[PDB]
Amino acid sequence: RPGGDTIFGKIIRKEIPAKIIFEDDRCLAFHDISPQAPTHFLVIPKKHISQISVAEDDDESLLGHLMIVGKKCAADLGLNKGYRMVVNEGSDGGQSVYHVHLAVLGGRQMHWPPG
Amino acid sequence: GDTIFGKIIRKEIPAKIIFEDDRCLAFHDISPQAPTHFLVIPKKHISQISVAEDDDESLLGHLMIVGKKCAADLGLNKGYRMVVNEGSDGGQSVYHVHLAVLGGRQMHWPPG
Ligand SMILES: Nc1ncnc2c1ncn2[C@@H]1O[C@H](CO)[C@@H](O)[C@H]1O
Repeated sequence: RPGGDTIFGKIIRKEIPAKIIFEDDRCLAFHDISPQAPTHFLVIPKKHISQISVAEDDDESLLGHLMIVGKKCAADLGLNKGYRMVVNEGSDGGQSVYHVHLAVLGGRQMHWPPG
Repeated sequence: GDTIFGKIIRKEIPAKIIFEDDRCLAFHDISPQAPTHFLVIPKKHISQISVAEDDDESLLGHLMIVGKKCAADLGLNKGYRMVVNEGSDGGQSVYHVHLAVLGGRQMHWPPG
């Protein structure tokens, strides 16, 4: 509206506060309010895409940008020992907000399997 | 490159291939952690996501779109989880960038 009225769309439009790490014209990185690792943040597109399963072919650059921004933010946040990037899709993926997001978790040893 | 994923790309050792194009390969993981568990990897040898170049941005997105399409082809209509591991804390097992896609069961939180 632009960004939609999911909570993530509201965050994009500064209508709900968030702890922002990085912002550009395509995406926003901000900390997760329910962290599952010592560092846990999200990278979201400003364009509303509900879930990765409905992303268009022409969304490739944008999706890749989420990953590049995620890795840059992880470096800026000092995650020199590594981290895990996660995209949850739908019910089995554990998706809770239908605005696609890349989660980045680090600052501890991550285990296998990844859930 | 110089990892087992390079050997798989070069067809030197076998893998159950799901999809291929000029720039990536998708194949079932040898150690599956879900009823469906596959990888999408670039043919370009990027060792880890932390060293990916800005110019690789659309290639990385291509891995995700290919992962989405393969998931649908493999019947993952209830959802799935995509994972990229970086470094030792991330549990990265092979130093060749890979996007893992897992589904066919409920995935749990935290994701490791
Ligand atoms: N207002 C919010 N600010 C930051 N993260 C959020 C917010 N609401 C939900 N999340 C996080 O989004 C993730 C998936 O929707 C979860 O890890 C959850 O904690």
